Amino acid sequence: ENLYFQGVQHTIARWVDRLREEYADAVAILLKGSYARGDAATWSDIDFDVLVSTQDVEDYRTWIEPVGDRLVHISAAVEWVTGWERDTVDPSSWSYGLPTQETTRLMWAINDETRRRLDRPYKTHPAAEPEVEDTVEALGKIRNAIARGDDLGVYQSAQTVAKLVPTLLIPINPPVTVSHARQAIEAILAFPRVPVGFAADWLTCLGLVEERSARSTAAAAERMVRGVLEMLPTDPDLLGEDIARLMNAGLLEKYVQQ
Amino acid sequence: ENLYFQGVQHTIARWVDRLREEYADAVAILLKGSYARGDAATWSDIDFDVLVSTQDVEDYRTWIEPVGDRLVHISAAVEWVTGWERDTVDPSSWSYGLPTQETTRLMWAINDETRRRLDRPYKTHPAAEPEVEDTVEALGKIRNAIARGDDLGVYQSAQTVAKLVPTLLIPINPPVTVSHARQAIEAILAFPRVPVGFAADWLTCLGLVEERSARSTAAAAERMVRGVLEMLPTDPDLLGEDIARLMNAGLLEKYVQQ
Repeated sequence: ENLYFQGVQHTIARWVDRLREEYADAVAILLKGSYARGDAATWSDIDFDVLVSTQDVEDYRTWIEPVGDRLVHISAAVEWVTGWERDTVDPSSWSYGLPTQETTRLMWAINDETRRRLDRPYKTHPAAEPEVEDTVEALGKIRNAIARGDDLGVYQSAQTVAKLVPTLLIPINPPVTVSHARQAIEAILAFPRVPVGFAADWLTCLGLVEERSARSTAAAAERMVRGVLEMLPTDPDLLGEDIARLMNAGLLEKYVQQ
Repeated sequence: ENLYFQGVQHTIARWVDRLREEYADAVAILLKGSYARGDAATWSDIDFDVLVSTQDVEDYRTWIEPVGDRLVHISAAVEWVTGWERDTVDPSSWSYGLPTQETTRLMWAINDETRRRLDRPYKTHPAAEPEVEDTVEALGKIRNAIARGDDLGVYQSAQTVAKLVPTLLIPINPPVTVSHARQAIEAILAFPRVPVGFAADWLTCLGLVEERSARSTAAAAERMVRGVLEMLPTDPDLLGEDIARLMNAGLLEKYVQQ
């Protein structure tokens, strides 16, 4: 409803001043999340970052505030400005390893130098590093769980495989970044260079499907892992020295197939 | 098979001495995971922590080694001893937030003082803090996804709810005993103080089930979140000051129910 969303827009404007007046050490206030992206819906939160000059500060504030006859959830992450700026070097936790553009809309800054540095459309994060070993380890756990008839073990370790395989596909696919978790699913399903079965198998292993069995899930995991390992260049800086050597020696393949 | 597992036992002993030779700065070597617990199976890896006296070493080694007519996957996490000891203060990433007893079997140490300090049956890790706000946010995302007919969005955000709920239940349940990820599932399913429908609903939301729909998943998430929230004590030390105040004011309930 237009009145609700106009109301939220007004709440956002009011909150900028409220945050300034509460945090004397604030140097910048940025809108984040759904309302920063322009894709919010009824239950979306209003998210702010409040960057302060006070070192090693890290608090999380929550409000629940009336907008007409509704209540909206407001969150503010209060953080040392420098620590906030530095986390651009760390991969996001929510993108299945994909590099991200964490949407930022600067609402207020204390001075010209700060405002210039922080008036950007997003903060970037790099891709997570490939985890070949942990992928293979998880496939072994799936095999063990099948052998002992432990369906939950198969489902759980298949989720591990599904969380790690995108780290392996990222380097061999065209570059893609995402701004939120739901889009990470879209981007990964869209990868053009993937092993046989991938799109369907990835959802099966991640446990984002209507129906599956332990047998069908293990088979999906097998296809993904066997498939992706065949598609990687033997680059020791990308995959690890031991891993690249084991691949060239034919040992990784022999281990998987024995 | 007996012959294989006997061979693995001999391999483990041999490898500890190989690692001692390779890492002249080693002070302790510990066996981890399934072979340390004594519950290994065919595809289990031999996992070592190699603790060294050199600061800021952090390497991950992999070997694939013959044991009779099979190949076994061996791993070694090579880490500064002090860094490894210190991480007992950090929650585990693999336990859905539950405190852990990370199994360790000391296979060698450089002197008796190091043995006295490090020869323990496990290294503990504390529970992750309750995340009330993020749980509510995820439920909101489920609602938004239902509203737009995005089944994958429902399944994805229901996983978020499921990953966060055990953190809420920890403080109202007796302490749990968890040494590996599969046992974390067993412990959570066994929590005595839980809302109606919990064990089934938790598996449904995590995705670890044979059959579900967007409708049934959302209904499970609603039951679980509403159920857990009404069981939480409104303790600011536990949940955070704002969250406790909002719950006491009835605002969180009003928000969820509106």
